[PDB]
Amino acid sequence: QLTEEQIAEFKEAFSLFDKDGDGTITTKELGTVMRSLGQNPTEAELQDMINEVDADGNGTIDFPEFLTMMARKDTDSEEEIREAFRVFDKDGNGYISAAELRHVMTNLGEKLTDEEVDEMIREADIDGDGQVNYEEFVQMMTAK
Ligand SMILES: CC[C@]1(O)C[C@@H]2CN(CCc3c([nH]c4ccccc34)[C@@](C(=O)OC)(c3cc4c(cc3OC)N(C)[C@@H]3[C@]45CCN4CC=C[C@@](CC)(C[C@@]36OC(=O)N(CCCl)C6=O)[C@H]45)C2)C1
Ligand SMILES: [Ca+2]
Ligand SMILES: [Ca+2]
Ligand SMILES: [Ca+2]
Ligand SMILES: [Ca+2]
Repeated sequence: QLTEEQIAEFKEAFSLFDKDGDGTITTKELGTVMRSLGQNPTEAELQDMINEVDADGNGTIDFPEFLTMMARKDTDSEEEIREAFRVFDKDGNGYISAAELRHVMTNLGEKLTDEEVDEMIREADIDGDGQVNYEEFVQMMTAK
């Protein structure tokens, strides 16, 4: 079984995509999340993304399909991660600061405590400057 904290983290993640809270993720919803991350997918591209994990074949992503999508770098290519790094690196100085990380996560719909932002940074920060450079960001986004 999961812990409830695990389930909660999964629900939070899902909630970021399922904006209207009807329990499914549409191409519309997937598209607004991808765009928020600096991408510009086509309707057809979004539908393909959904198709890959659409096990019940209803055209949208439900919770369990979302979990499988989560567990599975075609998406998360270099283009996509550079675009995402840009979103996070708000002043364009080449480093994601704690302030920038927190801000952006909040913008995306995630609400992080100071401890969580701290930990996120610390677990990503290889060279110990308290900031996340591009290569660190890559590892952080493709972790697990
Ligand atoms: C390079 C472009 C990119 O879109 C960038 C992200 C990942 N991916 C694929 C999309 C994605 C994100 N979240 C998902 C959940 C399920 C399926 C796909 C996704 C995606 C997103 O947009 O969230 C809505 C994402 C995923 C992760 C993320 C941040 C993040 O952006 C907000 N982390 C800090 C990780 C993580 C990335 C690494 N990891 C693999 C396994 C689990 C988690 C998923 C919950 C754990 C993570 O760690 C963590 O503490 N949290 C919560 C605090 Cl934020 C996380 O979300 C994800 C967007 C590539
Ligand atoms: Ca929905
Ligand atoms: Ca489905
Ligand atoms: Ca910066
Ligand atoms: Ca660093």
